[PDB]
Amino acid sequence: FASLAPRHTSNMSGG
Amino acid sequence: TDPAVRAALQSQPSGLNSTDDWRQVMDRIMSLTARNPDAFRQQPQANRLSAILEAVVPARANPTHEKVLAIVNALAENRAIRPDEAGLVYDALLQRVARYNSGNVQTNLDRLVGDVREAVAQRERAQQQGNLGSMVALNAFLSTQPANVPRGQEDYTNFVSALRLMVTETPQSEVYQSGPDYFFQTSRQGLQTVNLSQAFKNLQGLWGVRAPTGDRATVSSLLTPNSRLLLLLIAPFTDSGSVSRDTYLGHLLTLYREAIGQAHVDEHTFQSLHSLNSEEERILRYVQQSVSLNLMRDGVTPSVALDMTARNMEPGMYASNRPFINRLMDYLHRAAAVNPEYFTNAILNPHWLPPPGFY
Amino acid sequence: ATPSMMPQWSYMHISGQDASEYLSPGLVQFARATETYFSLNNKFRNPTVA
Amino acid sequence: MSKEIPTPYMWSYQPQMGLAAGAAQDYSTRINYMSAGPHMISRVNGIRAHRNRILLEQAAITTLTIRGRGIQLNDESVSSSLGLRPDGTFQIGGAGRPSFTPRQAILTLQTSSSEPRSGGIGTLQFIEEFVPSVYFNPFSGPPGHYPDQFIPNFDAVKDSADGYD
Repeated sequence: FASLAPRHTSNMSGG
Repeated sequence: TDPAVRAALQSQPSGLNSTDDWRQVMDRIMSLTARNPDAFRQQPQANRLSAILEAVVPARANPTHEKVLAIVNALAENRAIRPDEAGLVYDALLQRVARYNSGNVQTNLDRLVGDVREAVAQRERAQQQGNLGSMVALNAFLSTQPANVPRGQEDYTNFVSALRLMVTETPQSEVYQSGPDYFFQTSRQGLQTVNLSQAFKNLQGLWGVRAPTGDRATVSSLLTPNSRLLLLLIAPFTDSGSVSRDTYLGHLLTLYREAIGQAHVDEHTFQSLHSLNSEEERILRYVQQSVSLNLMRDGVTPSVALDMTARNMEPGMYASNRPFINRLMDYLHRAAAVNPEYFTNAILNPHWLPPPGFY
Repeated sequence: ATPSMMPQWSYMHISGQDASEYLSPGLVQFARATETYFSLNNKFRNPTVA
Repeated sequence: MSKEIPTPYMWSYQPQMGLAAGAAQDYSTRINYMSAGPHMISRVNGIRAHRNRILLEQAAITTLTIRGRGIQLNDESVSSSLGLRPDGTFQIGGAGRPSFTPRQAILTLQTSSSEPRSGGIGTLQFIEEFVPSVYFNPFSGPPGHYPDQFIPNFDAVKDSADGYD
């Protein structure tokens, strides 16, 4: 894996 | 077709099994041929008579056209003229002979067809043998080059002999001179052309002093890429120990030799015991169908059903397959006597095969 | 994945090491130290390879 | 330019026939250093030499449940379920369980062509075989010794294919 990168909760209230 | 100008000719001016080869015709007309005797004894009259009339008194022929065409074809296959020029020059030579003909001319013509046949064969084998012209050019160039190197001499002359061997051992390679230089093409219509004069001029200064300096890439830029190609082309030649090792030139040669080696090598490497015959399967399916039909629409007993099936068989096939049919009938008989469920299943289900041990 | 033109690219910073790789380490340190008031990271090219 | 560090030649593919069309020097990737001094000019020449070394070398050296065809299929030989066959009496209604016979169905499904081909080249093999070729000393021989493959209008057997017939 990792040979893939481009090499160079929301609810109601949760403030 | 064929390169032998005699053969590649004689296909053009010749019949097929005429009286040009009198012996074969005379053998076939009497009885002598063994492949198919009595063939000639039963042809129509005219034909027979005509051959015979031809056979006893042969008819003379004029071979001028054959010989002239042979020599013309020899010229064509030897790049003396273009094929259109061949069509023209055939008539040209024919007129030339016809307006000066004599027995001496015919004799010289036979001599000439022999000579051109030999010439074509020699040209082909020489073209596949090594192309002496390249060798001559290379020797001239080497005479132009000096034979003395102040720093190191054994490696230089060893390399020179290696180059000589390379140009000799691979035909189709070209050595020549176009401008004030000599070159080396590895093949006609081929890439990889090495400026031999420039390569030698550059390499003159690297023969006997690059051994101690091979470890540091301080002088490695002195090798012009053309000379690098020149060295690469001689990797298969100049085997180990020919050029003193631990030398930059020697190191490159050894590396290239090892590489090419692994490659060619790798490349040449590259990359229920009894079951029934269709006829017996047909017989089995017929037996199943007949026994099932009798047992289901006539209500007869299984033994009588088996008996009734047997008789209604084609006598030729029944006699031909007497053992297998007999064994199958006995097996089905004892199965129906012992295990009715198994018998009914095996007589009613297609895709059934006799179990091993029935053999 | 084109070894033929890889060197001709890496020299023009088309594909290759990143900006903070090929630079002299001293220059990278200097750029980090004076990033706030005299920018330098915009001067140099930084390649991205899919 | 220089007969020692030459810009490489890049082949052109003809998809349709499978042969390789004429090639040419690469003309889309040249570097314009005409505004540089000897330092960078030597550096660029060295880079092109490195590229040529990479090309030459590369070219020369580097040349139950069978998968079925992407969706595996199971395989059964004695899976025969409906043992009845319609004789004069029976009357078999709708039926059918599709099962691949081991030898007949599968082998008949995976046989190759009757006789192998002899012609052009596909795309992948063309990419693997026709790398850009570096021509070192261009056209240095006598007439007839030049690489004729480069001219697209040149036919191998009949030389110099006259365009427009």
